[PDB]
Parts: sequence; structure tokens; C-alpha cells
Amino acid sequence: LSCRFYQHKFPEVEDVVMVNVRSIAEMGAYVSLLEYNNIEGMILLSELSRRRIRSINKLIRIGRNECVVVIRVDKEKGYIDLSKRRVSPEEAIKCEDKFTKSKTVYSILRHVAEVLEYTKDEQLESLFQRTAWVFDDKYKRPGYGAYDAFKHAVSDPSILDSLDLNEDEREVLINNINRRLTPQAVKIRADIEVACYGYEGIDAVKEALRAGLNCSTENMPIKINLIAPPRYVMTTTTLERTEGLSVLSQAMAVIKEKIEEKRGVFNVQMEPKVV
Amino acid sequence: GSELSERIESFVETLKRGGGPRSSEEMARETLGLLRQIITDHRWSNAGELMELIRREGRRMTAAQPSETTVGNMVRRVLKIIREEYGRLHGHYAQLQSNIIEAINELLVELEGTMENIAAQALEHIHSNEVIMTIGFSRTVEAFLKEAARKRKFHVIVAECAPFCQGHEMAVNLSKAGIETTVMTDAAIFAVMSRVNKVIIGTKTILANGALRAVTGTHTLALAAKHHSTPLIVCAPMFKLSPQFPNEEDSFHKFVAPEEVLPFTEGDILEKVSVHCPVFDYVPPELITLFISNIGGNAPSYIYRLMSELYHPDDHVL
Amino acid sequence: PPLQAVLVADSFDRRFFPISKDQPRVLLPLANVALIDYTLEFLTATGVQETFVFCCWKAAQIKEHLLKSKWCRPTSLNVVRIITSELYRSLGDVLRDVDAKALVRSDFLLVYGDVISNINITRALEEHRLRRKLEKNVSVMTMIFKESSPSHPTRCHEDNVVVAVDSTTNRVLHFQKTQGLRRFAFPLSLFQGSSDGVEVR
Amino acid sequence: QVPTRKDYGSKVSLFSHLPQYSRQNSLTQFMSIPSSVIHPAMVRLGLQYSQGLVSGSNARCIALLRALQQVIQDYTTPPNEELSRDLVNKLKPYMSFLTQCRPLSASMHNAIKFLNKEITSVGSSKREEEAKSELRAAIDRYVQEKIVLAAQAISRFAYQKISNGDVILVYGCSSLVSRILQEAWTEGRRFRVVVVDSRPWLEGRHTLRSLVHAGVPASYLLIPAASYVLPEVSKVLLGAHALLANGSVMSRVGTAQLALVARAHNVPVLVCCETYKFCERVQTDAFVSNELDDPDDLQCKRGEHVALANWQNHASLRLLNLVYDVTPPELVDLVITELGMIPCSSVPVVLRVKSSD
Amino acid sequence: QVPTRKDYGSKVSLFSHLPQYSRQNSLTQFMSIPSSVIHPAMVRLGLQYSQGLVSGSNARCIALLRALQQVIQDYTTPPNEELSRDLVNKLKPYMSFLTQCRPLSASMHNAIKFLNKEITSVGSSKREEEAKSELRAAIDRYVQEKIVLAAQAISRFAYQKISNGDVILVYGCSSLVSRILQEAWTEGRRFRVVVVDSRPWLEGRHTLRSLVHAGVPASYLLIPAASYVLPEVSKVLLGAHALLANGSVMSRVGTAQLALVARAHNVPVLVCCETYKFCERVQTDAFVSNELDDPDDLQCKRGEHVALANWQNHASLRLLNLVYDVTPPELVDLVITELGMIPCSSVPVVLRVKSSD
Amino acid sequence: MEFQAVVMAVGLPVGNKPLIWYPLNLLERVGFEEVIVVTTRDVQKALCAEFKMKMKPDIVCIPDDADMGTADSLRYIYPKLKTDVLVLSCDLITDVALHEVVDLFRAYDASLAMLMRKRDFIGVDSTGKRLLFMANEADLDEELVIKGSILQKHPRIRFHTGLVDAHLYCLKKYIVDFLMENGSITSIRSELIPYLVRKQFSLKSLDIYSFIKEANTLNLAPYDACWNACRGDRWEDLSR
Ligand SMILES: O=C(COc1ccc(Cl)cc1)N[C@H]1CC[C@H](NC(=O)COc2ccc(Cl)cc2)CC1
Repeated sequence: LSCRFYQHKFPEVEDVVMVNVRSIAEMGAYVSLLEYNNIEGMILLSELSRRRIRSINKLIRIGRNECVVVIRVDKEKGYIDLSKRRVSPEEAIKCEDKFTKSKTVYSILRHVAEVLEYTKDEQLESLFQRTAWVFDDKYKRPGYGAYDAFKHAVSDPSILDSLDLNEDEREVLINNINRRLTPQAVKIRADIEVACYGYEGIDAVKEALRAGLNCSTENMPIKINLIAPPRYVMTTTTLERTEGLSVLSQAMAVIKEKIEEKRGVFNVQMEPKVV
Repeated sequence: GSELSERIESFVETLKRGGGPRSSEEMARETLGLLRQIITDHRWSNAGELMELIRREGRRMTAAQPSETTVGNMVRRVLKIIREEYGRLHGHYAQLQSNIIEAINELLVELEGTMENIAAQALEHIHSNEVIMTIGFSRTVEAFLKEAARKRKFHVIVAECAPFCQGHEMAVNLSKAGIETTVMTDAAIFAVMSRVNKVIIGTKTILANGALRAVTGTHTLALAAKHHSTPLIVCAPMFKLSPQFPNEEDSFHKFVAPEEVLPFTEGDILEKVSVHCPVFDYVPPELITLFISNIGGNAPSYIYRLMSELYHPDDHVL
Repeated sequence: PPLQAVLVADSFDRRFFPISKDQPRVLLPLANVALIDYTLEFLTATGVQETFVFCCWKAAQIKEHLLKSKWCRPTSLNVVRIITSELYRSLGDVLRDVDAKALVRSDFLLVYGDVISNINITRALEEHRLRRKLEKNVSVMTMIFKESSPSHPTRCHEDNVVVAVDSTTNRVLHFQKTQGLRRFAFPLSLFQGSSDGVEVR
Repeated sequence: QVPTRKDYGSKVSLFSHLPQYSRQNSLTQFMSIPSSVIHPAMVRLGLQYSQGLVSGSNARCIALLRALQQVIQDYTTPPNEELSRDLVNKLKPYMSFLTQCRPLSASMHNAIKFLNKEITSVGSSKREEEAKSELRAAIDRYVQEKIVLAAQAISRFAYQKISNGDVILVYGCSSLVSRILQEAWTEGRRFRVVVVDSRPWLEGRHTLRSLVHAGVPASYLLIPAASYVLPEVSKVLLGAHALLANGSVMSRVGTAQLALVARAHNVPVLVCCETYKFCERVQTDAFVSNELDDPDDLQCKRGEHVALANWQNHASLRLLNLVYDVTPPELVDLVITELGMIPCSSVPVVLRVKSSD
Repeated sequence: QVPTRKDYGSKVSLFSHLPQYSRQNSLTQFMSIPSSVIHPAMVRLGLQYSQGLVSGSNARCIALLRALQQVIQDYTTPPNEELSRDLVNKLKPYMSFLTQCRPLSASMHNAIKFLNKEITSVGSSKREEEAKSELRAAIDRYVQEKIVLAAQAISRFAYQKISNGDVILVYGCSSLVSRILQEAWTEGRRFRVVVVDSRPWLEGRHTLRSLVHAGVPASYLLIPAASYVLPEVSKVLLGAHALLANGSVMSRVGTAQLALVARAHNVPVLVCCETYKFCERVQTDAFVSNELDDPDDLQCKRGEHVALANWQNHASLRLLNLVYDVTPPELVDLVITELGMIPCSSVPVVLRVKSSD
Repeated sequence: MEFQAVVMAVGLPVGNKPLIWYPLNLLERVGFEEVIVVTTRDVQKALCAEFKMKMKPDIVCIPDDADMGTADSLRYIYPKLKTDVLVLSCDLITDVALHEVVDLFRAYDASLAMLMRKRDFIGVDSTGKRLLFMANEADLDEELVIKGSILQKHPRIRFHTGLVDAHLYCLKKYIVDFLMENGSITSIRSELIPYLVRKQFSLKSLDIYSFIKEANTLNLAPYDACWNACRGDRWEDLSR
């Protein structure tokens, strides 16, 4: 039970596709196009590298996935010429991210069709054309548009209500999207050693703790706990950890400023790191 | 800047203290990663400045561990890649850097598939009901034997090493595949050489004249194989091939602590005794019959051409 | 958790006289290298993150010796903390200044400034950590010894050590030296406290 | 009756005819505590042979001849029987028990043959205690000359060969080579000795002790480092256990390998063998007549990674440690016997002048 | 489609991976009479290969290239398909059937590699008959130069080496050796040739015929008397069938043996090999890659006592006749190619200047 | 003959079977066609007529005196012993085959070989065979003393405290010659153990060996081990 990843059965010219090498011949390397329902392609022996290559098996690695640019395509003859020489590392990283997002969308729709028990490949292809390829044709972006629409539907399900597949198929697709692409959970923990060996030591410590807890933003409460007498643990359980680490660093800087204003030391035992 | 210098210092200290990492393939991959991290975060106008920078860093990398020549000839291969790119772009700042980056990328693709190519060409060197002799422990000859035993039935005599028995783990890893592994000591080599059909071993460093340094006790094994006229096979990848001549530079063998040979609980005789433990041994090219690498089989009278395909004679001093 | 260490760089025994009257005994060269550099290289080969060097006599000379070394560089993975005071004259005084300053956190190393070693004690550190975790902070000190012969020229008659430990959980029950003793006496309560196993080493 | 010892572990297919025992089990588990069918001195000799307490060939022959003296001293004569046939018929179960305890060295075989030739030529007109005293005096004189007079003559012939300032290489543990080195150091020669050792016996440390208590500068290396030291070595001294008919050297296992590496480093080897350790039986390899020690001796404590602990659970795993091997006669140059310095090609010829011919 | 031939007789345990067929049975018992899955020229080539009618390596390569020319002449192009890989996919069952008929020589492997490199590099803009004529002309020019121009250059390089009055020793059957001897006899050199032969092919008599029809004085001997004649022989001229990467000479079985006896009699050997019979594949023995001939070819008629008649009834009886073996590179001195006289140690080097590099 | 087995009788067959039969069965099972058994006379001088009512192959029973110890019974049979002595006792329930202690006596050429099983501190060498020290906590003024020579020649000594003495000894002829020459010894278990253990701390010397069994244990003269005699004999004497 399989299908292609996009609405086209064949890739365009100069389009970088993700393949896996299946066999080695004298004319080149027979590969399978993983995002086009495992159609057979060929990476040429002249296009495997920019350097004189003694053997095809020195850089083939049959069983390894690689990004190759299409040089020649023939829909009538069934000939697909691929090339590893033309692709750049930036284009390879772009093709890897695009193939990862398209494989995630393929796994989500495969789980949705397994929940719907659609054993026929034509009904599964109609679910593909009604869920992902419509958004890919509307946004004019194969792979990016369907994944962006699914990431928007995981937050706001009004985009999934426009699909007219079925009454239960849309709910199963929304449940699969919310179970697969909505893992918004992180915990940015940090340790800070704030104290004050002065007159009002515990009072300044409680004031610095209240000033650090007051700087906690919405949906990101910086919870302070007494892990030790001289050390404290400032945890933060929230999504968007790139912003959560910055919020924890800002709270630690505010606590250090409040400790230094009341003549007290404030050391950073641990920086903002995810748990 | 800071990250580069601390990674370089940690690499130098890890090569200075012990074997970090264990396998030589991960050491070659982290050497490629260190070299690419150096060249993407530096500034140069001419290729000779990058050549002198890589030379100055490689001098420290060979001064850290002179026995580990994998980083040295890998730095030399990267230097010849720089020389070939400057030659093909001279007859150049971002395009040259992208060419060096993709050359290092395809070199890493070549380096990842050495063992699978050696295991793929292992079938044309092993026949059924064969007596195999192997000294030491290396994953290359282990993958060689465990792929040749998928369709053939033969016997491997894994000889242990006398300073530290590294052949025992290889023997219990080969016996899980069922190749009828025979384990013995180092003193029985000639005492088994009248029945050994072919000797298949690995090495640590392939020298420039076809000679090789390897684990100790294999010069005796190669002498016994020359005495009994059995062919010798070296399953070695293409990053253990070095242009360092044997009698040219000093510090050839790596001498380690004598506690593995003579323990500290021996008594009062440890003061009036001189215990040496050379972990490496030198094998001349006349005792070698065939080298096996990922590009195929080669004579010991051909390794110079591989030098002419991988190293420049101006980079031999580093 | 990090791995702290303290280094007593002033041996308080009057033994290297009059050698230690000019430069201290931790700055003497074994083979063109002072014993401070040997002990610090052993500490970085162990895997410690921060050390605490304690030196009282000629401490300015030790400080100017080790500031130009490899371990005071900012690229060093193991930082050092030079602590200078002429008040202490004992290792117990060093450890009580450690307690008064509250430098260490948990399971810190203790070494003299003239110790030559290459042992990786991560196995012994994990053994000490599990013995503290099961028995709830009952095990406090893990002494380290090397298997040697009594006739070896390394161990002399002034520093020969005889212990009496357990065989299956290697806890020390008796510990003494042979400084002018032809006959050794061991207590009797070590057998009544542990009826499972005992071995004199 | 004496049962057969069970073969321990899985044998090598090339060593299916040679027995492979273990030291953890003993033959006396089903034997009487007052030793009746075997002599108590004989079962003491077999127990100290099987456990590895007596490993040197000269020490094995000396302890065997002492046990035979204890047998002859505790010997009685049955009625209507002669000594010269009943002693031959009774010593063969003792030698079979000794072979079952450990495969016998060739010095023990020649001692058995000499004792059988001595007790065969005992006249019927002689008395019991007179013939017993004659046999004890013959055994005493035999062990006296062919141990200490042969050792003194071999050391005297080796003293005029070792020069001053040379480097000698030894291998294994043997009393003759250590006596040669001790007498050469005490008689005036100044030299240093390189000791080469092998696993799993580690017996060379033993002779290393006799190289330290004598005051000789010694260097302790191994078998794989022998190819490293032999460019500096000028002479290789070897302790021989047996010399076959074709000139082969049956000794410890790292000898013909060491002789091949020494010939490959242009170092002439020197074996030392007494005349009673010669052989009429000849073999050309280490595969048709050899001793197999314990397969559990090969394991060692390298950290906590003993790989050969449960080696019997692996069906395709064979363990082996060879004790003896032979050398081609074109590798060994000197043989120092008490009659002088001979080549290997004349070691049957000396047999012709020592078999009453 | 095409079944596999049954292995005849009981194989050697050392040669269990290599196939052993018989000439009495063929695969075309289970094939169609109008050959559709195999070409008629290709099945004719396989039939004349399996019966032993074409035994020389150059004759096998010439007949193989003629069969491939007949394949290309009777080739058609299917719709919406390219020639450049459909010809590869159609030639692979032909080569697999050829391998099932007989294990292929290395010259056939290099011809297969050259033809695959030629039919890979054909352009898409070319027509059908134009590309077919281009491939036929390329095969004709390739076999023309790398047979007759290489043979003429090797004979010219051997003419300046053979002096007047020496004795040459040859072995086996090859057109290159006979052409060298014929051109050396007709161009002025006066010599006599010892033709050394072996069982069971007896093919060297063929070369002996081309030594009598040319007027050369010849002496027909066998391989056990080769040690007898080599004291008189000054030069050994061999015919190489394949040269591996390490300098080995894969040829008929009496080559490495004959080269060892010639080195033991101080007679330098001379192999003659064209460049297209080289190998990137390397091997060190005659066990990992070898041809097995018929096991019933070793029997003969020595009166009325044919002992190997009912050899299959004996269960503990193995019959074996090897076809090829390799030589050590330290035994062979000459390699006479059209580029000159090189040693064996540079036979991969010329491969580097013949693989478009 | 190598050994002459002597069974001691000091202050007896109180159990499910005769208490003297199990050492006699242990002797007569493996060898020992000549068995010497002494009689008891401290409690009652009539156990010889009860011991002579057995069905063994050959028993030699002799009368003894009332006020006597173990060393007095060793010195009493001195003109009738010609070989090595292998001492037994009445309360000796041993399911361990005693061939291994004879192997330890023969193989190392030991002068004394004993068997213990799981008050007395026994310090044995790290191999587990050759004993180096043994002492009870009764007749010692201090706790213990250890010389420097036994720690120089043997740097690690494993001590055991939960051991019992099975009274299975193997004596040499010159040891009982010294016992006949030195009549100050009364208890052989406290004299031949301690004096030889002190004389072993001297090269040319004597060897003392011991095996620590882990299968069963012996009995005692008092009623503390009398309850484990029947429970040990009901499950181990079926195979005997
Ligand atoms: O069993 C083994 C194990 O080898 C060893 C294992 C351990 C040790 Cl220490 C030594 C050797 N090797 C076999 C391998 C096949 C051979 N040969 C045959 O079985 C058949 O003999 C022939 C028959 C025909 C030819 Cl053409 C060649 C050999 C016998 C020995």
C-alpha cells in the first residue's frame, strides 16, 4: 500500500529529488525515487562526481539516501536521468528538509487512511488529492504548502473544515495531525546561585525571587525552587524553547540585578538548557 | 575562534593521552570534521596561506601522537586537495571554498564505504575449507571474514596479542557467526605455519615503500609466511596509507607501559631489569604479497603510484 | 555533577632538607618537569573540572611557576584556583579552610602536590557514588592503593602501609604503618563487626 | 583398575588423537587413599606432574628417578617369580598412569628405556637386596653424571664461546641455560641477557630471577618484541628439551619461531642438550606427537572483559595452547653437549656412540 | 527460461563453490530449436565453447566478438526504448548463458567490459543502423589492433631478444607463441624449441604442428622431463592467458610449476600477453577463481586396465583437473607487450594508461 | 602402605545410627584395609565390646587409659605405626569425599593437611590452600600478633572466623617422632597445629595445608550439634 508524495507523477527538470540507490550497473546507478511512488531512475556514471572516478561503487553506497538533480526526463520512454554533481550542499539540505516534511505528511495521511481502513490505492490517492495536493496546488508549493497547512490546522482547525472528504475522514485527519505534528512541549531548566551575606539576607533573597517570578511572561511561568541553601533551580515548562531560553536568561539577569542592587552575589550554576 | 581553539586543544589532548576514539574510521571522520570546521570559519586570500595554516596545525597534530599517522596523512590528502583545486582554478574565494567543501563531502562519502567495498570484494579471495590466520583485532578483517563466511565454510586461526589479548574479543565475535575460530598464543605461529593456507591480516599504517607498521608479532608472522610461501593479504583502507619512510624519521614504534608485560607485583628484580613493550612492529614490503583496499587489490610494488594519486612530494615533511 | 579536587602543594613534613629550603619539593624536576605539572596532568587525565591548589611555604614561587604553565591558560578544560595563605600548616587546616570557604559540592578528590600517577578512577568514582546512593551517605572516603610487592624499591620501610580490609565489599577496618615494628597487632572487634570476610593486605 | 580421564572441552580437529586434559579435575577421585595398584611415590609424582608444579624437563627426570628409587626401595619379590620380568611388568602400569597424568617428556622416555635395560640385565643368581642396591646405585650414578657432569661440561664448552660485551638472548625456563649464564658471569665474562617470554606459562620470570640474584644485567621482553630486539642481539641461547633423529629441536613452543626470526636477523642460535635427552623417534611438525595443556589457561584479566570465560557455550570456538614444537635442522647451528660442540646433523651419530655401539 | 546445468560427479571440498560440468550433456536439451531467449549466434558460440572446440583465449575472444557482431547485425530497437541500456539488459542473459556453458576467460571479460563501455557511450541523436554500423566498425577496429598489431609488436620485441643458437622452451597452445616462433624462424634466427606438454588436453601438439610446417627443429617433451631438459634450456617462452593486478600470470596449469623449475635451473621465463588480457581482479592461488574441466577426461587406455572408469561408484574418490593457475610475481621476469618489455610489477601501471587515464 | 588411619575416642554412639560407623564407613568405602581405632576410657571403659560388634572388614581396637588426651594417644601407638598418620574422631559426619585433602597432602609434599568447614581465627594464603596462622580467642593475652616475615613472604592473608575443625588430619612420621621426643604436648589439636604453624615461619621448611569445604559440617561432643546429626544423617547416608 503506497502512493506518490505530490500531484505530479514525474519530477521536472533541474528538480532535486531524494533517492536511494538500489543497484549498480556499468551505465550508472539504478535508484528509486522515494517521493514519486518508487519509480526507477538512474544516476549517471559521468555525473557521480566532479573528479575522475575509478569505480562507481566508491561513492554510490547502495542503501543510502541522497539528493540528486534531474538532468533529463522522458515520460514516454520512462527514462529519468539524475545527477549528484549538480546539487549543492544548501540545495541538499533544502531537499532533505522538504523530503522530511513530505514524509511526515505521507505518514500522517497513511495513518488517517489506516484509521479509515481504505485498502484500495485509488481511494487513498483520492484522500491524497483531497487533503494535501489541493493545498499544494493552491499555495503553488509542493511539500511546503501541505506541511504549512497541516501546521496551521494543528493550531486552528478551520483549514481542515474546508476539505469535503467525509464527516469522519476530516476528524481522523485532524486527530492524526494533532497527534503527529503538534508536539509543543519543552522544559528549559536552569540553576542559579543567588544569595546575600548582609543585613537583610533572606529578605533580599525573597525580594530577588519575587522580582524573578514577576518577570515571567504569559504561558511561560518561571518556577523557582530551593534545590539547595546557596543554590536555586529556575525551571520553565513551555513551548518555543528558543524563546524560553531567552526568557529564562532575562529572568536570571533580572534576578542578578536585583541581587547586586541589594549587595549580594549572584552566580550562574547552569545556563538555560532544555530538560 | 574560541570553539575552534578548544576543539583543536581537546583533539590534541585526546590524541596525546589515549586512543580517542576507538575505531580509526571515526577518528578519520572527526579529522575531516575538524578540518572542515577550520576551513569554514577562517579567512585567507591565497591558497598558500591555507596551506601554511594546515601545515602548522598538522605539525601539532603529529606532535601530539606520532604513532597515529591517520591524522597526518589525512591532513596531507586535504593539502593535496587544496593543491589540485588551486591548480585547476589557477590555469576564487567562494567558488573555490565550495569546491573544497564538496570535495571533503565526497571524500567522506568515500570514507563511509571502505569497509563495505572490502567486504564486497572479500568473496574473490576466500575459498571453502580454508585455514585463515589473523593477528590482533580490527573491524576491517572482521567484516572481511564475516562476509566471506556468508557463503563459504572455512576456518580462522585468531592469534591473540601478548602485551594485551585483543584477539579474544575478535575470536568471540567471529565465533558468534560460526566460522570455527581457533585461539592460540603468539609463540605457536611457526608451530602452526605448516598448516596455514592463507594469512589475512590488517595493519595500522602503510608506509611508502610498501612496508607497514602494525600490531606487534606480525613481522614474525610475515617471516613465517615467507618461509612457508603462503600469500599475505592486507585488508587496509585508503587512509592508513602514509608517505613516512621507515628509517627516515625517528619515533617509529609506540612504547607503552611495561605493566602489561611484567606486572608491578614481581618483586625486587624490577629495579635491575629493563622491560620494553613495543606495541607496533615493522614489516618490510618483500614479505607482503597483496594489499586489499576499497578500490581493489594492489601489489606492494604499486603503493608509490597511490602516493602519486593521493600525496604531493612537497608535503612529505608537513 | 562536576568533579572537584583539592591539591595540597605544600608537604608539611620536614624531610627534603635542605633541598626544600631554596625551592619547594613540589617544584623539583623528576625529568625536567616539576611534580606540580605531573599531578595536574594526572588530574586532567582523570577528568576533573576545577582544582584548588593550596600552598603555604614559598607560595609566590609556586604561583609564578604554575601561572606560566598549560593549566592556567583560558583554553584549558580544567581550571585552577590558587589559594594563598600563610596561616595553615597542616592538611587538616587545608580541609577546614575548604569547609569554611564551602568550595566543594559532592565527591571531591584529595591529592598531594607531589603525587605521580596515571590512574583513571572513574570506576572507583562510580563505585563510591553507588555506595553513597545505596547506604545513604554512609561511605565517606574511598582510599586508593596499588598492587605492589613488599620487596619493591618503590615502597620503603618508612612508608610501608599494612591494612586489614573486607574481601567482598572492600571496606577498610584497620590501617597502620610499619615505622619500626617487627610484629604487627590487629584488633579483635573487626571480626565481630564483620563475620562475612576479612583479609590483611 | 585405573580409569580413563575425560577429555576436557572441544578439541581441535587436527589434534583429535592427542589428549587434552584439565587441571581442575584429578584422576584420584576414584582411587584408593592407601595407594595399592599405583605406588604412593608414583601417585605423588603424578599429582605434582598434573598440577604443573614440576615443569622443567631435567626437574621432571630428577623427580621421576627419585620416585623410581622410592619404588625400588619399597619393592618386594613374589614367590616363584624373577625380578627381571616382574619389575618390567609392574613398572608399565606406573608409566601408563604417569602418561595419563601428563604426556611424558623425552627425557622421561629415555629414563624409562635405560631403567628397563638396567633391570633386564639383572642376573637370576643375584639376591633381592643386592640387586636392589645395585639398581639404586646405578640410578644414582646415572643421574649424577648425566645431570651435573653433563651440565658442568656444557657450561665449560659454552664459557669458551661467549665473549665479552656481547648480548645473549634466552627463552623459557631451563636450569642448564641459567647455569651456563651464572657460571659465565661468575667466571669473568661481562655481558647482558635479553629474556624472551611467552603466554600462558610465564616461566621465564623464573629464570629472570636467576639472572637477577646472580648480578647479571637482564632485559625482559616477550615473543612479539623478539623481532624488535634481535637486530641488537648477537647470540641466541636456547634450552633444548629433546633432539630427534633428523636434527630437530623439540622444546618450548616459541623456539623454532624464535630461531626463524633469529636467522632472519642474522643471529646464530645455540641450543644446549644433554645426551640422555636425545631421540630415536623423529617427527617433522608439532601435530603428530605433542602435549595439550589446559584450554582455560589462555584467558586473562584485562579489566572486566574476560572474553574466553564461557568459551564452551560457543560451539564454533576452539581453544589450544601448544607446549612442544620442532625446528627444521637448517635453522639451528650449534648443539652443545658434554662431548663438545656438534651440529644438528650428527645428533643421531652420538646416539650410535651412546647405545653401546 | 534458461535453466542451470547440473554439476557432474562429486566435487572437491576445496572447489565446492566452483562449478564442474561435463561435455556429454548440454543445456540445449531444455531449450527451443528456434533460439529466441538466446541468440542463434550466441548459442552456437556456447555450443562450440562447451564441447572444447575453441580452447585458445585469443580464438575464444575472436569468436565471441564475431558472435557479438552477428548479434548486433540482427538487432532491432523496440519502441520508446533507448539502445544504450536495452542492449546491456539483453546482453546479460547471453553472457550468463555463456558462463553456464563454460567459465569465461579474462579476455572475454575484458571484451564484455569494452563492449559495455562502447554501447553505453552511444548518442541518442544517432539512428539505429548508423549506431549499429558504428558499433560493428568499433568492434572490428578494436579486434584488429589489439590482436594483430599487438601480435606484430610483441613478435618484433621478441625478435630483438632471441639470439642465434639458443634453446627456447614453450608450453601449451597459443597463437601468439607460434606466431612469435614462426616470425623468428623466418626473419633469420636459427634455434630449436622444446615443446613441453601436459595431460589431458594434449593441445601443444597443435603448436608442434606449426613448428614442423614452419621448418623449425622441435623436441616434444612432457612436464616431468621438464626438469631434465632445463639444464640445457637457456630461455623459457610462455603464453599468458591473464595477468592480474599484483603481477600474477593466470595461465594453463603447467606455468607456475614450470616457472619454478626454470628459476631453480637459472632459466629466465618470458610470458607474452596482450594488453586487453589484463585484470583489475586479483587472486593469489588457483582455488578462489578457476575453471573445472571434465572429471572423466583423466582416464586413458593403458592396455585393458582403465582404473578411472567406474570412479563414481567409489564414495571416497575425487577426480579433479584444473584449467588455470596463477604464478607468484617473483618467479616471472618478462612481460612482452606491444609497449615493450616490462616486469610483472608494472602490469597495473599500463592498465592506468589504458583505462583512459 | 601410605597411610594408617587412626580414629580417636575422647569424651558415644547416640543418634539414629552408631556414631563410630560413619567414620568407619568413610574409611572402608575408599581403601583402608587396615583400620586402627582407639577406645574411650574417661567416661566408661566398655566401648570396645560395643565397637567390636560391627561388620567391617578389619578393625584394630586397643584399650586406653582414663586421664589421657589426643597427644597421649598419638604417643601410645608410636611403636605400632610405620607410615603417615591420618587422624579421625567419633563425632565426624563428613559427606565431603576426603580424596582432595590427600591430594593437597601429596601434591605439595606437605607435612600436615587438615580440613575445615563453615571462635578460631584462621588466616590462610590467598590461593586458599596453605594456612599461615590460626588462633583461638581463649589462650591469647592480646588480640592477635603477626610477624613481619609471614607478611613479607605472603603479602595478603585471608582470615576466616566461622570455621569448625573436622578433625581430619594427615601427619608425617617426623612430626610424631618429635611428638614422641617432646612429651609436654597433651592436646594434639592445640599443639600440632600451633607449634607447626609457628615453626613454618622460619628455603627448606615444612608445609601446612588446609581445605575449606562448603558442602556439610562435622558434629560436636556437646548437645549443641546433636540435633543436626539425625537431620544430616537422614538425607546423606542414603547414598552412602
Ligand atoms: O580443519 C581444519 C582446521 O584447520 C586448523 C585449525 C586449527 C589449527 Cl591450530 C590448525 C589448523 N582445516 C582443514 C581445511 C581443509 C583441508 N583439506 C581437505 O579437507 C581436503 O584436502 C584436499 C583435497 C584436494 C585438494 Cl586439491 C586440496 C586439499 C584439511 C584441513
